Amino acid sequence: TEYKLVVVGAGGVGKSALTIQLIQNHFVDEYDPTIEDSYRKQVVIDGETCLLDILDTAGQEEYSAMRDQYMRTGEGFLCVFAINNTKSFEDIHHYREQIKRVKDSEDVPMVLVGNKCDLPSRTVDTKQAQDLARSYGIPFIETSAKTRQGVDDAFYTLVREIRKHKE
Ligand SMILES: Nc1nc2c(ncn2[C@@H]2O[C@H](COP(=O)(O)OP(=O)(O)O)[C@@H](O)[C@H]2O)c(=O)[nH]1
Ligand SMILES: [Mg+2]
Repeated sequence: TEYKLVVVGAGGVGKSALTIQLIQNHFVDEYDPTIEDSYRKQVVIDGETCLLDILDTAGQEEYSAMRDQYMRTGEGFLCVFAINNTKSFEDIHHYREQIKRVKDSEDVPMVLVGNKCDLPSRTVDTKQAQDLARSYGIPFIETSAKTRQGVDDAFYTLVREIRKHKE
């Protein structure tokens, strides 16, 4: 089965770098922040094959209805912030609200991702992010697209969350 995964978060948090590690096994140092693209990858998770369709978002669309549409078709959401950027963490509150609002749903599969854990000047404590995820009933995973810490776990965990919702 094909699953639609959507990677959301503020500009610069590492959405593209996380996605390209999973898809292409390398860490990109410069990927235009304004490009939005999708990637397909066949995988096996918990013994069951599936086709991932991963949308690496980049923010505003020509029409806001198009952003609403990809949230409606999206089955699970990787909500990414950067651990050195408090505003990107605060934005998670808005992503949670907006995705639920567009889907008109109280139960939306999501994983909270705190990326850039290899960088200095952390401003978001592990506990603060874990507590937020727990308040939503979703997993929290610390990642680094540079070292590949957590990357594969984040995406595979999101598929598990999608299946738990559908099952
Ligand atoms: N050190 C480090 N750099 C990262 C990490 N993730 C992304 N970057 C870099 O941070 C910048 C923004 O990443 P990008 O994936 O383009 O962010 P996006 O705007 O969310 O798609 C780029 O220079 C990436 O190489 C990370 O986990 N660690
Ligand atoms: Mg990007």
